[PDB]
Amino acid sequence: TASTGFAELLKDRREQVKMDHAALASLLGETPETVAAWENGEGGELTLTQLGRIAHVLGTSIGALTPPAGNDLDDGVIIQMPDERPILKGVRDNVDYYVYNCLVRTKRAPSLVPLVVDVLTDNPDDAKFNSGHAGNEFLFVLEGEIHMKWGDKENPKEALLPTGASMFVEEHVPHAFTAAKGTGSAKLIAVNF
Amino acid sequence: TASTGFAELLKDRREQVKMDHAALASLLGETPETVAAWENGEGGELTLTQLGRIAHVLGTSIGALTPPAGNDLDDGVIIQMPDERPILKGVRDNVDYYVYNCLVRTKRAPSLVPLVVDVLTDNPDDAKFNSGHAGNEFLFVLEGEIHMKWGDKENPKEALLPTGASMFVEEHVPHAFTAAKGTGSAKLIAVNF
Amino acid sequence: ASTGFAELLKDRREQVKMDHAALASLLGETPETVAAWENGEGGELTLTQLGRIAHVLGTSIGALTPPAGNDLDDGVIIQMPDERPILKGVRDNVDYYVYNCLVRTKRAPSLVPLVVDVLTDNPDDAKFNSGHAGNEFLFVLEGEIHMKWGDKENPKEALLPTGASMFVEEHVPHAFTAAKGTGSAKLIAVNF
Amino acid sequence: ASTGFAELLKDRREQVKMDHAALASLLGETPETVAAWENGEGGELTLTQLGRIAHVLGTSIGALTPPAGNDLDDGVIIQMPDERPILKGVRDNVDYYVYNCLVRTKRAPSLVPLVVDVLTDNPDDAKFNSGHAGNEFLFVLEGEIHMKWGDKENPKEALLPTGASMFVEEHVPHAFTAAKGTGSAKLIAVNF
Ligand SMILES: C[C@H](O)CP(=O)(O)O
Ligand SMILES: C[C@H](O)CP(=O)(O)O
Ligand SMILES: C[C@H](O)CP(=O)(O)O
Ligand SMILES: C[C@H](O)CP(=O)(O)O
Ligand SMILES: [Fe+2]
Ligand SMILES: [Fe+2]
Ligand SMILES: [Fe+2]
Ligand SMILES: [Fe+2]
Repeated sequence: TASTGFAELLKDRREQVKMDHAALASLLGETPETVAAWENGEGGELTLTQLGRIAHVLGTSIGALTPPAGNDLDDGVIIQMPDERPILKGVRDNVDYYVYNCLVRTKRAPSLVPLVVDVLTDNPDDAKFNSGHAGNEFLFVLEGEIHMKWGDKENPKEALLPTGASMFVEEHVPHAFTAAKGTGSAKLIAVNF
Repeated sequence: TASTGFAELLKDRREQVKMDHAALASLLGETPETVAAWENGEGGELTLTQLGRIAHVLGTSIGALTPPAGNDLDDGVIIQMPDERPILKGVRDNVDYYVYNCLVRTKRAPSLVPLVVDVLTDNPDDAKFNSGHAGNEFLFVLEGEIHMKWGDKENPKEALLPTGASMFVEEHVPHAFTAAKGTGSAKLIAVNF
Repeated sequence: ASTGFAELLKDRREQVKMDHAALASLLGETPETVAAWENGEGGELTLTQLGRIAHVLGTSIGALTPPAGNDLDDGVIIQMPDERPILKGVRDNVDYYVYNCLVRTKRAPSLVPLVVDVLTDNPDDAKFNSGHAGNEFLFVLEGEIHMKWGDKENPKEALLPTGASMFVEEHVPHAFTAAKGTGSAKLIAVNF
Repeated sequence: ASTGFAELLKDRREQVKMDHAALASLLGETPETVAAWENGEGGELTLTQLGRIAHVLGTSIGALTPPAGNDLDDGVIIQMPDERPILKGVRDNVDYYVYNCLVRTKRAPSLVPLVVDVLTDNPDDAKFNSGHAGNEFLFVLEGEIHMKWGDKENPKEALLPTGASMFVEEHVPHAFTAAKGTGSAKLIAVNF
């Protein structure tokens, strides 16, 4: 698969840049038989570094010589039951801030990371910001009331969101969440796409 | 804005294809002063058809001569309260099938269409399929139990999903939802991205 | 254009879950008017109106208008050396280049190939541009080329003979002239 | 490569909300091993292993390896006419083309420009390829070119003189030969 895809993309690329097994090999200090081996599907044990060397000589990246993520769908769909969710308890400055209940994901859409996030803290004065992250994020308040903070960590804008509120935070925008003051905790669905 | 952006992109494009006001005008049967007018920001009343003519002569599309959607965010975010959601009641074969409660949207991410969908029907035998649609869709069961159908309308695969189940349906894949048999109705959050 | 709009408009309207009435209300129009646009009767809408329609639909005019289109003869388009447009380029008052525009296609709008005649031959009076979108491949067709790039006040430079090839990343400003006192040179420039 | 992986691996791990222990468990590795990879010590991982790591992280090997890289001198790279690679292409047992490879760059991997010597001159024995990814711009450098394209058994054709330019959409199969009995011709081919 990785090995197979590599073999195909290696040949595709070698041929688009006008090299034969010899020129490529000569260029990489390998034997034509070796390079042919790789194109036969025997490149599985090539190291990350060697793959780098190969991509270099071929004027491209490892990515362009490796296959796409692959298909994990059943006739177009994938399902996840409520009790098979992976769980990570997020700590921020030695404080148990959030609990990430990871929802369904798919190799067909790598950037889709949907989550149910338990917001453990309920003291807006102590909101712990992140530094922003790549990818846009859609949020929805599943329950309780949320105190949202965003922008500059020292002088941030704020918003109090009741159950049912929907939000969007552009990529790289730093943000932090807590339950409404004294309400203990709240919950939300977060969709990174 | 539309007028302004057009003026800028028109000049950018005219210059990349090596035309002066005259050649372009001559080519479009207009006067150099007219074409200069458009590049001055006076193209606002140009019709869709005329824009088509212009894109054609310039060997490109209207899209490439018009500005991107624009920015509607407050320092990176946009919020929607639970009671300002637009509402459309979807009818399928003269049956009130779903109720779409549209959540927050943004011109910064045009393809993001998040929704809370009330699933009105509760008779799996009468599920009304759609023919599939562009764009991938993430689903989450907010409440009740959902009876999902997908694939061929005549011989579809099925799944019974309890509250908290998350799903993904690849683009173009036809699908239909109903509440679990006899349970009356269910609800879900649907995120098209 | 009208027909493309009609189809793309309907697709986008359904995408955001809007029926004719909903869209019409937001635009101050009537549902019948929206139905007509979706029926191919939108040709007379103005650039400003289209901008408003796109805004209401949370997208761009571009997402509602059709792609450039096709102008190929089964994947191919040709251009005879005598049927090509010419543009005499002048910079700061001097015939600097002459642009002989080669084949272009609606299927790849960004492809702008050209035979450029480098008219001047004094590298000291070389006249820079200020960079441009898109990368550019160049090949010295004839004569010798004196290339300058980067900061017009602190440029990197190179003397290139016939047959030399080069790549100029987008935005990087650059300038060319024939080798000092050699009259003129020629190059093929492919912007993609 | 090792350092790029290290950074991209950490970004992706956090993205899917996985700590070192979670990732290690899924891979049957120890958290210390994962921390080392994220510390730049992943150079010895195999193609197969990387494939497994990507799978577990719901993505591709490509999303975890760094971009091609930079090889430009302030946005520009040059190639003298004498420092270019050559590949003598043979089709069905006959020297058909000679490929004189022009400048390429890691900043635009798909750009493959070339001076191609069309060696044969019998359009009847024209030898097709089977189309290829990417579009291609062509310019007749010298002599007269006889172009064929489409279905090798039911082809469209055109006789092109020096200076003619053409565009061939991706996948469209094609073949070239010098005009009947004229020995050979030459063309610049830019795949982008
Ligand atoms: C809820 C938050 O969006 C989760 P984070 O991005 O801060 O990890
Ligand atoms: C819930 C469904 O996904 C809404 P539809 O795509 O059928 O309009
Ligand atoms: C030769 C140059 O590349 C043409 P310019 O981009 O300056 O228009
Ligand atoms: C001239 C041709 O375009 C080169 P080929 O693509 O057949 O390798
Ligand atoms: Fe976040
Ligand atoms: Fe749907
Ligand atoms: Fe240029
Ligand atoms: Fe080709």
